[PDB]
Amino acid sequence: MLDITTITRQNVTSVVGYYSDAKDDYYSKDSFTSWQGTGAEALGLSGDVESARFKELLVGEIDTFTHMQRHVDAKKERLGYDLTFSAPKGVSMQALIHGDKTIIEAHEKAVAAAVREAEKLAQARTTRQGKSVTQNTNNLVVATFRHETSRALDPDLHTHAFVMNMTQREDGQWRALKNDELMRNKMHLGDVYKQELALELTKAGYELRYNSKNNTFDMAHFSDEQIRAFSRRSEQIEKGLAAMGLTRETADAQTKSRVSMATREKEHSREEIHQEWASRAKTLGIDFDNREWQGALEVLF
DNA sequence: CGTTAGGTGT
Ligand SMILES: [Mn+2]
Repeated sequence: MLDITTITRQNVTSVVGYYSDAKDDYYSKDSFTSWQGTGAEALGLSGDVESARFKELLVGEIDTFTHMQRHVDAKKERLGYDLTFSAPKGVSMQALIHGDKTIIEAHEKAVAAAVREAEKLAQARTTRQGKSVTQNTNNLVVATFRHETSRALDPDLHTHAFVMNMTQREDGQWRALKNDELMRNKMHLGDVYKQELALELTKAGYELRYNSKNNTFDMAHFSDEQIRAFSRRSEQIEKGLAAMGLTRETADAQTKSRVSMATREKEHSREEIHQEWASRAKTLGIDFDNREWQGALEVLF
């Protein structure tokens, strides 16, 4: 389950929360950031993501000697690509309300696996014989940010895998990515994440259910209504489209994406949110004690 | 500065 958002100088204010949104989270200190990608290795980046270096690379400052010029209108300058890997809602509820670190490890492994596959799609433009050509570079600079809450204050385990708009070419020059291949492969990269996550959840003893219509899975001990109760943003987007005389099918991803920000809302202690999750789960009659190594293995092969 | 397009909705 992957979403791709292009971060430009116009909408860069959507990143203000990469660090603050994780404070007092359940598993943020065991941390919530990591440098990934062979490109990051080349730049000597590893471990936790420091805000100083992140902001430098965001604007194209690779070092004091090298600054990229990715504009011709700087307002439309592309700074990176937010690759958001979200876990299934039921998976989030079990990991965050009941509490199972094993699910956090699976999500991080599935994200790391998905980032590695994405690297095989990195492309850049050179010039040969006066003509412009395209080459495969096989390196990306990725800073991941793991969050536990949605904009509607629901449990939503997801990681922002921020891909800088830079790739090192064969000649050593750092240049802007040719994103075409990455955009076309959104669903494939989500499948890599889903496949790894499902395999790890199965090894942990969770019964999963499969939806062949949209090629997704989730926990099998949650009803379609119990999951809906913790999916307020999806409801807000459906109500938003309904106001436009549209449904999730009649609407295009172009408009549906804008309904997310337009419906998006802008102070509550994390202690309050967590307790609210438990009580609500108790109101719905949810029993989280369901890691018992049972089920018919619906998401096996 | 176009291009992707599970709804859980980044
Ligand atoms: Mn987030």
